[PDB]
Amino acid sequence: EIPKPVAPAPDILRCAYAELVVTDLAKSRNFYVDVLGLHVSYEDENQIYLRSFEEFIHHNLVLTKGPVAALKAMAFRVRTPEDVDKAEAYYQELGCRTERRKDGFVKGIGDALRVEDPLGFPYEFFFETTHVERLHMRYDLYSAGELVRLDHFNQVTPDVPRGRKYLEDLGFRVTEDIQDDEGTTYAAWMHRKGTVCDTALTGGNGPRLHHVAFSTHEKHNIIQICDKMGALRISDRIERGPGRHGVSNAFYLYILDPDNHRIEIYTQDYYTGDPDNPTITWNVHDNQRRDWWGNPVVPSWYTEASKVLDLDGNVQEIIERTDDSELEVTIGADGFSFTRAGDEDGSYHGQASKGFKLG
Amino acid sequence: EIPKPVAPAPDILRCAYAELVVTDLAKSRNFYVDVLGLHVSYEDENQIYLRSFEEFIHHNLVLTKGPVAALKAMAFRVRTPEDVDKAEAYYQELGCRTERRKDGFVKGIGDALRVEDPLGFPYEFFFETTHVERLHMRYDLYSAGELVRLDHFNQVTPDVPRGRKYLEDLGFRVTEDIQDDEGTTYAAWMHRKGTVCDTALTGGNGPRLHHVAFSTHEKHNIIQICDKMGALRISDRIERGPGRHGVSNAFYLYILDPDNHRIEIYTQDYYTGDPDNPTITWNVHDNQRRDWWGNPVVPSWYTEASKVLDLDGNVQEIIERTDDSELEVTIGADGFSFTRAGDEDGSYHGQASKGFKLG
Amino acid sequence: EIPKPVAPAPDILRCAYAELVVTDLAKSRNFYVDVLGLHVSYEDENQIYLRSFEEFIHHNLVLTKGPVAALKAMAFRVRTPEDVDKAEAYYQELGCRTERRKDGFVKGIGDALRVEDPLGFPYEFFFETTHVERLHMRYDLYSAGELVRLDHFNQVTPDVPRGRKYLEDLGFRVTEDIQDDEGTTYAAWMHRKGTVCDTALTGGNGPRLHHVAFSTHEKHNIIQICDKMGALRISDRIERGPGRHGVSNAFYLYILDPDNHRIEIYTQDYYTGDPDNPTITWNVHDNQRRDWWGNPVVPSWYTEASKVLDLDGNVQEIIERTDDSELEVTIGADGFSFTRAGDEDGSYHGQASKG
Amino acid sequence: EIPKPVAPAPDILRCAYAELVVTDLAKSRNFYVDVLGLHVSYEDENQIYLRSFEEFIHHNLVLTKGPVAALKAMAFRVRTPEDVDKAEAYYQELGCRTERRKDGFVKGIGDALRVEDPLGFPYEFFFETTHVERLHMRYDLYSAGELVRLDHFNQVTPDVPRGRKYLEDLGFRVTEDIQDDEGTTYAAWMHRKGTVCDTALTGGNGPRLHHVAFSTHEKHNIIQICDKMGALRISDRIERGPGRHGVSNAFYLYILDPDNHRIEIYTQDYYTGDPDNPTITWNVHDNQRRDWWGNPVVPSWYTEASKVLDLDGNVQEIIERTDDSELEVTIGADGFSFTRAGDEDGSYHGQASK
Ligand SMILES: [Ca+2]
Ligand SMILES: [Cl-]
Ligand SMILES: [Cl-]
Ligand SMILES: [Cl-]
Ligand SMILES: [Cl-]
Ligand SMILES: [Fe+2]
Ligand SMILES: [Fe+2]
Ligand SMILES: [Fe+2]
Ligand SMILES: [Fe+2]
Repeated sequence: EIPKPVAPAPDILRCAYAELVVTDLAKSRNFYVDVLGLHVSYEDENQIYLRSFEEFIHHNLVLTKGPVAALKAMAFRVRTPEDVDKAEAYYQELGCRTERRKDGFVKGIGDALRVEDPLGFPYEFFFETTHVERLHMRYDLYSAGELVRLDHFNQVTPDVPRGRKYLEDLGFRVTEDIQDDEGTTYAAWMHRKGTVCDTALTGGNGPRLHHVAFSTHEKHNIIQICDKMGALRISDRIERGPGRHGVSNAFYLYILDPDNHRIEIYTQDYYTGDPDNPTITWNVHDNQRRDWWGNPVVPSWYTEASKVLDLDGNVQEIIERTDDSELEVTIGADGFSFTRAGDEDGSYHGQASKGFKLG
Repeated sequence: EIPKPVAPAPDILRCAYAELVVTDLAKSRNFYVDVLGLHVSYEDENQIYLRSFEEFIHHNLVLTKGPVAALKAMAFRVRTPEDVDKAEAYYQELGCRTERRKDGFVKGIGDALRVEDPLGFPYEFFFETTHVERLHMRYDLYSAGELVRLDHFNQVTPDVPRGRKYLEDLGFRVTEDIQDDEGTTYAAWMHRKGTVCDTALTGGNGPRLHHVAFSTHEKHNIIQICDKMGALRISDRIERGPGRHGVSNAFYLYILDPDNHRIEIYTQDYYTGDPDNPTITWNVHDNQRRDWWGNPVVPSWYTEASKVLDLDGNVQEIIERTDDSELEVTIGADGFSFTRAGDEDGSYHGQASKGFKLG
Repeated sequence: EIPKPVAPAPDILRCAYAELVVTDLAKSRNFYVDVLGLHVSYEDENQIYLRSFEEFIHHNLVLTKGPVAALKAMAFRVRTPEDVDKAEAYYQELGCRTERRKDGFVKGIGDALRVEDPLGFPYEFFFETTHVERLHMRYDLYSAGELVRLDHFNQVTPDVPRGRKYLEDLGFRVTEDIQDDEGTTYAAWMHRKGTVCDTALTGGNGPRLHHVAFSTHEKHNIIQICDKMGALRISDRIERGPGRHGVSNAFYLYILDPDNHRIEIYTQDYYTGDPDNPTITWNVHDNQRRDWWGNPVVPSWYTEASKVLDLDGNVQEIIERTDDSELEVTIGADGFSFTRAGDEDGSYHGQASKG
Repeated sequence: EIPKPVAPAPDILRCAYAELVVTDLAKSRNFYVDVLGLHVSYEDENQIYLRSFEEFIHHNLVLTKGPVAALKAMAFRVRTPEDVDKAEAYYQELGCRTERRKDGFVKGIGDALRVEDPLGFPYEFFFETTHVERLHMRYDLYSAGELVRLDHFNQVTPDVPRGRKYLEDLGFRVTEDIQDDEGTTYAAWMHRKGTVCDTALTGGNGPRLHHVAFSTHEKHNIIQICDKMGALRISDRIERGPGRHGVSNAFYLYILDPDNHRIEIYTQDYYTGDPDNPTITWNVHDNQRRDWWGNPVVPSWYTEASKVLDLDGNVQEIIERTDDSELEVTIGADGFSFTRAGDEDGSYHGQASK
């Protein structure tokens, strides 16, 4: 269990960017720029720096060429320069490996701290960043599938309560979670910026990065991403969706980049900024908790996720989840889910909803 | 093969309404009025007459209480009173049983002809109908999920080419179809009114009624239907979707009424009214043909459909399809689909797409 | 009155394309292709052939460079090759000038008949056309403002009843109109393809072309055209809208091309294909008849319209409307409009709505 | 100037509700419930309490029957119970009239402070509120025009700089404003919750309440409100729009309730939560600043606004703006605007646009 430091937590504003390692920079560029329409802030033979339509900081995504595709850093902006020092003192008191660079780890970020956090995740904290042209009224550039904001990260970790307590001490507040009647926690969402989440924990073998999520303005923007992927004859890279989430109430889609990094496209969750924001707990067997329309969750969504790196750029070793598996207890041969609690009609036993079993 | 009559075909305008027999009238009313928001033109203890938002004829759907749920009639409006005479002559020459009622079979329809057509389907032809208030600008009534039009029927019949030729002689033109490279036709869509279809043929055991389709204005209206079904905790009645079709290019959803009658909600197909409108043929193994995004087609979609009645009100005997089954050749044990023709990557062998197998 | 021929009317399917004369081919290209996202079927130094996202015929719009900006032809497609024969006999019986070309007037159209119709408009009738790739599922090309179909034309003509009867004899059915309680007709809409219109008559000095209309799938696609025009700092080419029409019930926008040819963007009208489709009549003083939300109609919308050419490429002389003017009776100095019939509250006297 | 108190500012979360006095409660209920679809949290013969689709606090709007239509209180939720004490000490130091009710002024609110603020506006600060069913997934109730969140207030005040500095001291940050080259400020928008605003200042005679704004999910929801008003033959109560704002980038509509209280419907502004969020200044003569599509702003939008009440429930006397008028410099007889700066083509002189 992770103790609460005596040192004050840094004041975290929001998720700000991820740095993903990618194996073929040109094919990743085709996906993020040509298919998804993200905006280039800088690029060279080694890296592509990308931002969403409404962003003013330098980037939301950095694609770094390297030998092994993986999450290199998930970065949170903090409220003041001094909060970077606070983060350093906090993680040092946790006994975590830290690395400070006064001039940043990536272009367009200044003074920055990277840490191997207690769950094995590479986090960055920074304040200083190079401001760029905010493209939010550049409707001459606007795509039918325009990605407007970075919304959140989602992390796979074997012990959700242990992770949750740690993120609570860091100032994140839980908005929604998924549990069962026998006291197991399968997932939790938690926030700083007043949306449903900034980062989220998914119970599973880890550390691994489940996804990075971008917003659109409207639902039709997400439908267009699907339609465009069908036109490009890359519908096999649509993993799951589109749907309505139970948890978050957002309209969603999950797609896969060329190195199998999962991207969620997301819109229209709700305000969580009040400090007594009501938490919402879903039962793991509730077949409307993940897709509100009861569509089945593809098993890859539960099993696959990206490697993460340590601060030397080596892959973090995986620790196996010992708590019950969400896949197994819902859609596996011994699983079940319901539409109405207590009702056998519209319940599924040993298979997924809507007439499928696991492939 | 069904011979082309010497008598001229009636001039058919469009699909106009269906009469469905339902077992529990109040339950069916709850589905079509309270859930789906159709507008009541008349009701009593035995029948409910319903219309869409933009209709000016009396009704698009009649629900009739009876002991065995079934399609009782699928009704087409014809251009002139004299076309009802033409229909009668045409079907008599085809050797079909016909019944003519000067004052209609249902309220709000006048002179009408019902026939047992050569595929065993109960068709009605009429011109005369009581006009009602067209609600197309009654935005004080407009629901977030509003059904604006009746769009089409879809019929299950064992021999698609045989039915297709008959419908072409009756003046329907095929807009799209699904075939393989071995001479088999699995489905065809055909129209009079200048949309992708007024009726359609789906290969399988029949006669059965696959579905009735209603349109919305926008994609978000279909999303709202799903969202409402979730809120009402009847997401188990969402069979398939929502999705983008390959065939038709429409956004779509399939739901199931209380007697398992299938209803499609549909929007934004394209204009077919030119007489040389290009006919689109999709290969049965193309995994974007039914769902453009590659989502799997649930097996119930292929296997389940509604009984149809003869003119005496008895269920028509089902004739088994002997041609290859779309289910079997795509998602069955010896099935195959592709995302990209000739590419093994994104292809599926003996299972469905997106990680699923047949339950 | 224009007499009804003995000769059978051609079977007309739909409005199919317009040929517009433009003065600067590059500026017009920039409008129609870069701003509006229409798709190029063919172009050379003299002409650009454009189509909408869902079209399979060769084009919906031909831009032709010339000295005087004008409508050169409004073309309708007919059901069969023999319908072009029918059209020719029909207009000859009306004593109209016709010209027939077995290989088309423009690329991608085969046997075609052009006429100076009894209202002074250049109609084309054709069947044969070169099929192209239908781009209806090319979502890799789809724009946030995508124009998906050609929907209709709208014509300015001084005597609407006279024009109406002629179009009815040709097989068009009136769907909606605007009249007053004094026997005047101000506008009418009429159709072949089963939407609210294929062509429409606006009462005014004419012959002039009021607009050409293109459809989008959704209302947000029209919003995006406005948003883009703001970003391009060309919001002054937004004439009117966006709005909901009373007449047609469609969501709409009117914008102006570089030669002031007016383009409507339109979506979500209703099905008119039944032969007893109920005709809807609006009173001219009903302030919800043109914009359902009661937004005022700018005077330029009533006064400005494009010249049309005769078959020699010369401008048609404009004949003055003597019937009452829609502008004058609604928003002129002695104009009137109401929100609720018989209610003084929400009525406007001698001025337009909303202040 | 309004001096900065030494006492700490209350930590304000967001705009939370407005209490509007209405003269005919049944007519007002018809507008807010039957036309606009707000959800009833409580009602009796004297008041109706209403909330938006995604709200969990007791209400976002209280309609109170009374003799004179006016804003009675604009209420902000604060972060903790002790922030109500800080608010009291803060306004007391400012020299303002205050009133504290430990059991609230309206149902469903607990310990609350109302103040006559330095600009003459009745502000309320509270933490405690009765939680209700959050209806955010009640799609069985969802209307085609659904109002999903209370978004902000907009105040008319004569001296925008004076009010801006006061609100900045209270922790609001300016996100956008409208100025001219001669140094006049005509309006400013400022936030606590990380949208473009929680309250906004419009230059004019005041104190008056310009509008209260509610959000929808999508732009079609706003279109529907207009369409419904047409069907109900009350299109005369659509004042301005629908449009795209320059300021805020939001899609918008303005409508008038039965007492002429102005309601904005609003969607899809942008994130402002970072402390160095770039502030955007528009020139008053830019015809895309208010409606991005260059549609003209009707004069009523500039000249009409709601009375506000003092703590005794009497109407606050109005102080006339002495700075230049946005109406006069853009659409009045000596006014002008441009589409492109420096370009006479697309410019308007002594008239509005279009
Ligand atoms: Ca084969
Ligand atoms: Cl999920
Ligand atoms: Cl399908
Ligand atoms: Cl109009
Ligand atoms: Cl504004
Ligand atoms: Fe997520
Ligand atoms: Fe269908
Ligand atoms: Fe038009
Ligand atoms: Fe506002």
